[PDB]
Amino acid sequence: SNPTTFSVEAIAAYTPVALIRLLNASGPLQPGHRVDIADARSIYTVGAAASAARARANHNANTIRRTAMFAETDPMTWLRPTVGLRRTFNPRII
Amino acid sequence: SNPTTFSVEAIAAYTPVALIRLLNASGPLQPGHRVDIADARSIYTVGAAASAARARANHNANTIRRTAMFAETDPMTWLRPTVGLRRTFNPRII
Amino acid sequence: TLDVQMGRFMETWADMMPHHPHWVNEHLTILQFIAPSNPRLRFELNPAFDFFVAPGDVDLPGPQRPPEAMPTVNATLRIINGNIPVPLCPISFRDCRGTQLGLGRHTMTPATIKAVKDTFEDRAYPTIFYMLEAVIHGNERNFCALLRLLTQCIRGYWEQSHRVAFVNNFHMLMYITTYLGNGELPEVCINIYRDLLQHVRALRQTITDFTIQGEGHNGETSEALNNILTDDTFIAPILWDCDALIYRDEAARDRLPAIRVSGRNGYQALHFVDMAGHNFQRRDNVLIHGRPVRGDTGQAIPITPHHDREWGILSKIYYYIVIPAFSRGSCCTMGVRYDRLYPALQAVIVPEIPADEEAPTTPEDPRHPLHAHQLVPNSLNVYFHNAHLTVDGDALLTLQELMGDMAERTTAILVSSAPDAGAATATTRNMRIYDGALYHGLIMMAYQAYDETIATGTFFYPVPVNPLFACPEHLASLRGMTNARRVLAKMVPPIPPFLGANHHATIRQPVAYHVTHSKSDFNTLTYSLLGGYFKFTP
Amino acid sequence: TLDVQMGRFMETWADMMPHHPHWVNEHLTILQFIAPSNPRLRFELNPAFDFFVAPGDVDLPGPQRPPEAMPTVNATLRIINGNIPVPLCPISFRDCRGTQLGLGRHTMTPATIKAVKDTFEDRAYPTIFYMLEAVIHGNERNFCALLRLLTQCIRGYWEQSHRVAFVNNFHMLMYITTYLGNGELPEVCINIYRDLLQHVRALRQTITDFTIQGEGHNGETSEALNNILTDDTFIAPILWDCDALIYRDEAARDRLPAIRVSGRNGYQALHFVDMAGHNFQRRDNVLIHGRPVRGDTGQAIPITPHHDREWGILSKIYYYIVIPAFSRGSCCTMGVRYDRLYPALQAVIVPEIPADEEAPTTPEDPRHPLHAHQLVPNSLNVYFHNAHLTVDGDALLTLQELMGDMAERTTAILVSSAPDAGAATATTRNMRIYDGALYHGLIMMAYQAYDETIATGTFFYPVPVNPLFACPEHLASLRGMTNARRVLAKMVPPIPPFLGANHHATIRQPVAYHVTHSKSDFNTLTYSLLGGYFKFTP
Amino acid sequence: TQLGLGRHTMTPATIKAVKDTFEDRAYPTIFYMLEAVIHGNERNFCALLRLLTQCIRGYWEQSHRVAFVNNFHMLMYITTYLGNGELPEVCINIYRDL
Amino acid sequence: GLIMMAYQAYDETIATGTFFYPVPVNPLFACPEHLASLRGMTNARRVLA
Amino acid sequence: ALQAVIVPEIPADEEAPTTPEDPRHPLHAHQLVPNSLNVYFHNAHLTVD
Amino acid sequence: TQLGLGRHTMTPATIKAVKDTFEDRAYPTIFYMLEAVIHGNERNFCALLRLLTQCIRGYWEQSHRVAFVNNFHMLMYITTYLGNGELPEVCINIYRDLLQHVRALRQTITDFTIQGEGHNGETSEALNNILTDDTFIAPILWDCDAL
Amino acid sequence: GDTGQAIPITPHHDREWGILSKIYYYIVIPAFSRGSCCTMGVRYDRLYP
Repeated sequence: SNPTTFSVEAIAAYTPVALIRLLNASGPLQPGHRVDIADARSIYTVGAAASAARARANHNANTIRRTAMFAETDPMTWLRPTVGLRRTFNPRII
Repeated sequence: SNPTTFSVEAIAAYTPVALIRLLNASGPLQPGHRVDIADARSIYTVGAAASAARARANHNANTIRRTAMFAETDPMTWLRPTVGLRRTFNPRII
Repeated sequence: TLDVQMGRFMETWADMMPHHPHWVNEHLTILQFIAPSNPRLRFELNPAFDFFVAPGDVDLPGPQRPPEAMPTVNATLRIINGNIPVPLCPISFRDCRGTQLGLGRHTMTPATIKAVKDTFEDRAYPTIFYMLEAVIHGNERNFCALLRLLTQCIRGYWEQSHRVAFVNNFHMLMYITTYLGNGELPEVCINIYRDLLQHVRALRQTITDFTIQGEGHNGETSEALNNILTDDTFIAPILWDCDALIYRDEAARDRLPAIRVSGRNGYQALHFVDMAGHNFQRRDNVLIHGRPVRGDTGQAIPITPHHDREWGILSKIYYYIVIPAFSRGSCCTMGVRYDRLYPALQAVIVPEIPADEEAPTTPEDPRHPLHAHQLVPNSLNVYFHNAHLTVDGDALLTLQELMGDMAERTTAILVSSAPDAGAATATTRNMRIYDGALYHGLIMMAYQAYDETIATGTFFYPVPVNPLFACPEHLASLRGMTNARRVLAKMVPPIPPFLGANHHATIRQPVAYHVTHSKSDFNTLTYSLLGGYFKFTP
Repeated sequence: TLDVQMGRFMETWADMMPHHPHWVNEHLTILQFIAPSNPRLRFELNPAFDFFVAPGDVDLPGPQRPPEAMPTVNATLRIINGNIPVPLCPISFRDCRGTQLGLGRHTMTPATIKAVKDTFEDRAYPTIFYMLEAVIHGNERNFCALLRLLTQCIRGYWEQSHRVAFVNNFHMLMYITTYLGNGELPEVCINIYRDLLQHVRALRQTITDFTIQGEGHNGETSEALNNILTDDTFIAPILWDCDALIYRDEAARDRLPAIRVSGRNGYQALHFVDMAGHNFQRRDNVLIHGRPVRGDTGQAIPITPHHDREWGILSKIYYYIVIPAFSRGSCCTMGVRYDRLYPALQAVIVPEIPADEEAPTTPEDPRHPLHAHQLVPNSLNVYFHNAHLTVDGDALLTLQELMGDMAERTTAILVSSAPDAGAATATTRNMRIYDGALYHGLIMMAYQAYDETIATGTFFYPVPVNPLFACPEHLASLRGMTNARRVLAKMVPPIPPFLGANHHATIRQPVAYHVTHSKSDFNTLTYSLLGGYFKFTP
Repeated sequence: TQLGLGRHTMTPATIKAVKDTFEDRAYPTIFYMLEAVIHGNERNFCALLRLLTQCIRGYWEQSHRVAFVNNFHMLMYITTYLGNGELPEVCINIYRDL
Repeated sequence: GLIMMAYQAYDETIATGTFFYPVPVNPLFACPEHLASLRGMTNARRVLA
Repeated sequence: ALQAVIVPEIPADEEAPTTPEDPRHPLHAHQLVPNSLNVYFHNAHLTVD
Repeated sequence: TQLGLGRHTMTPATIKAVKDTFEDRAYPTIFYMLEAVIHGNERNFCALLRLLTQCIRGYWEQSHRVAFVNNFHMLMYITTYLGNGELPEVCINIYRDLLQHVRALRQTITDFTIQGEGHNGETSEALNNILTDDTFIAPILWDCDAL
Repeated sequence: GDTGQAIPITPHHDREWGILSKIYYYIVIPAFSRGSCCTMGVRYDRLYP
């Protein structure tokens, strides 16, 4: 986080990008300054992906871990194959 | 239960199998180790179903025992005909 | 056994066949078997004799590795009509027997063949009342005493989409509409088994009216000589409740024998193999029976049919009667397998509740049972937790009224059937009729195809013979390889050795593929079928 | 690279000739076959040898820029004869082959098809979901993780009057048709979906009853004998799930070079954008293949058929079957470039779904995400409600437990399809018959551009492409110029010519005029599309 | 057909319900038991109005089939006593029609 | 006496013939199907009935 | 078999139960004893008082 | 009748309702005033969507009459935005069948022309028909684009 | 854009505006009104206040 220090766009920008409630992209820009630009877009990528991948943390206090999605081995399968969920149940752990 | 000691599958395994909540079959396996296997499976069959019958004792506090079920002797049948309780009632004894 | 010589089965059906099809001819209009100069006709012959294929009669049933030299000329038997050879006529005549056989056995309208368009055409089917159907399958049993699980199957479950279960099998409803006709159910699920009830009991009015009381012949139930619906030589794949194979073995007076069980043998009519038999890899064929009433329980009692001599054969004619042609034929079959369905549903899913808080109704909560920390992979939580069919507390837990009745299935017997009094002029002693039967399966055909549950598999396998119930898109479920059973099996699918041949008697490819080119009707198509089996006797 | 594609491909289509003369007529009645104002006959006398002008056999294919025209002499086989060449015709005799070729199994009525008349005519298309089905690229092992957002969407987008959902183009109905034909609604949408595949599924029943199969010595494609519907490898207008690389180099023993994909050697099998991704600002390539849930690591996991040879002829079997003519032609298709869903779709502001309880439906008052306490413009939310509805907690905070198919744009593999084999002729050899494909874009009927809710210059672009649709209304693309292209040639609109030239990419224009001229029976123009262009090839 | 030219005819609703119930095998043996034990006595029948009303009102608006149509001295009693409104509108109409 | 509208053979809350037995007197009221309620009915007698 | 009725003993100053879900109803789960009239009426589900 | 042997026809519901509106004499003047003030300016229309929604819903679900059908820029912006779900069943579907009939008529103009004869910067359409002739202008103008 | 002063006027909608508007006003309106509808100009000075 510090120091990069804060994406102002600009073309620094920084890889994550660890915010929520970004009234920031716009916001003003205003506009992008005098730099070459191209990526940018991808350094924006791997970081905006972290920007909620990390921002989950919570909402696992309601989940509901995954399932095998589907089944095949499934290291036993000799008395016990599976199927992975489709769970219309309305998941909140309450 | 002890000592055999606990089904890890493995191919011991043990006939009952006196559990509830086998979050165990998997769980991990992961997978079965180097033994012959074939039954194996039987041991899980008999004793898991035992793990069911003995897992009950209870739920009989709200049944509603079994019934005469039909028309048939019923060693008297000579001063009243026989009829069977098909159990549409919600058997709860509330 | 049935896993190996098996499906690697086509391979050694290539010591064998890509030369395509000769009397294969079964599809057009009146002419490529009535014009002038052809290789394959010197065969399909006589009103005696009924010639067909085989080697220089290397003898016939038995072993595995045969020769090739030198032989003879012919005959061999068969017992219907519905089927005079291949094009004398291109619409009128049978779904004809659908505009001259039924008049005022009358005509139709919106609500019951309502009960017709959305239970046999399109694309929407199941998997765990699959389980519950083998919580279902056929003889008496003590499940004759309780109500509430499918009670609430209803309570959420007609409200789904005009297309639900169970209309091909042959045990889903008997002793229930024997006992109670007054207090459980409404009037557009309440009026479609009664009013279509007594005109196939007015079909009781339509296969013992138009013949005959005054003169009968030769002692087989009745007037048996019969023909093709009513006497004492039709028992069958009939593999549901109890009367008919020893219908082959406790009615009296004709001829001299043999059979097979594709197995071994000795017959006693004993019973009760006991607790020491859950029985999942080994070697025997003796017949289970399991609890008797006016019989009597335990080990012993005598073995006659469960019940009488009008219903179970009821099974067996209209058996030779109206489902596929219902179904778009949309469907098809295989076999199945028995250690996963055998158990993760007979205990561990009831533990400790804080129970007993008042009456249960309507679906959104942290209570009623299908939820979010008692399923993650590896056992028993998405076909009774996929599809919200949702249920109640007493039917699927407890442990001393569904443990009881399980498993010892399908070893089985290979026929020499004898149609009625119509082989006495010197044709057929060892000219036996095998004609072929079942002995312990399940009930599926469903194109849960594009369907991302059954991931091209694991559990269940194929077992493939009789000659109506088969199915077109196959080559998707039995395997080992890349592109096999179809590009040598595209028009009447790939054939076997051994249960009695789709050949050796009266059966070819018969309601599918000749009006698989003229499907007159819902219905006129349905007045000749309750007429569909003629012939030429005294 | 794709845009000033615009700039150097039409502005050498810069200055117009003085009469466009002899192939693109389209609108009059009959015996103008018979006194020429107008050309169509000295490039018209018989098709089968019919012999264009023809510059330098052109050493087809190379780069782009122009000389002036020398041909040879001639060969290439319009195996066609049945809208036969032409100009004398009317609409009784082949919406005809659809009303005497077809007699009786399942046909239509009041609710749901001229239904099909009061949903398929609006011009203002929606915005999230038809882009939900590019967050992903088409699922057997990605679609199993989701149920709540998309489909609960049109729960709410139900509740006002009769405006049903999820049908026309294939993307909403058969894998995950093969178990959601549901129930917690009220009433008329799916169940009759399921009435939307078994009618035509009478396909499945109406091009495997005419043929001669097993026709093989060396064992041919009869799956190139009697209905090129049925074989594999054609791949109808617009491009879908994975088997390409292995139906044209693992089918049989006579196949020989010509193929492309943009660039250099073939394609070489490195591996698949998963956790090792920056390939979004750079130049042309990667070819991703698959990475199952039942998978583990290795280097190349191996050759055999994916899914294989059924799902190939029926789904891509509405490409011939359903839409632009009771339509009168609205569905309009384009490929993409992949950025306003693959680099930009944010904003992160709500509180949690509140702490530790339930989730019912009804819509009222202020605290929320789909509430403007999270909706001014920037997220997905005020964005989202132009219409009348609600949202939830695990199905939109979504973008962080499924998304990650970011991407670049819209690929492909160019190549030259191969000889007709024994009917015969070959020795004039070098001029082979290519045929195309393309695999990440869209289609669209009619919408709103004189203009007040949606953008330009981020995520859309014209295409006029794959011939059987007729689209009069995309008047809105790309500015700074004259008055040139809407009131000088309403004769000739745009295409280009190579992923195919619908010369070389020859699909039809049938539905075009007569979908700007054809109406008596709401289903008979379909009758003009299943007996219009089959093979009589040899 | 000639005899019944202008005479009274049965409306199709009663024909359908009657056909179902004679056709029926729902007919609970409790109904046969009651019919046998009552044995067509006015004093016996007129004692059991409440139970019979519950019986018929039940069996009808839950299967739309007419009960007790077997014995003649059952529909006379029903039409004479349970005709003023104890039964629903449709049932007494069917009985009156017979 | 009594008249049964239709006969079900397979009903087991009442053993067959517990309460009612067939006594048909008319050609109109003949019941080749109801005779299963008779105690001790064999194959020949019903099928000849 | 017609003499076995299992009507309960309602307390005085109490309303007669109507729905069969309460234990005081004669058709309720609790008061269905085998081989009675109540098993007949529930084996025909006639909601009676 | 020969021209529209099978072109899109208007379902009887939309015909009845549109006719009933056109023959209504108690048509509220509020609609006229709003159509005058908006004067078919798109930025003006998209600002009043809530009020226009409420007004049309109120006017229809009391007398089954479609409103704002007089102006081509007014049934149109409605049948583009207040056609999304602000309004119930018959309201918009009426607007929509109307406009479908309009486009079927346009396709009908495209019927009987011979594309082919564009002389002196004039389309074959405008040389054939008049409704597709650009020189001829609508009876009332809201914007200067037509000129 | 910027409204501005030097920026010249551009059509709000493309040419199909003219065709559709003309077809509507000259066919659909007269077909329904049947010569009862009348065209008028407004009094903005008396409306806006």
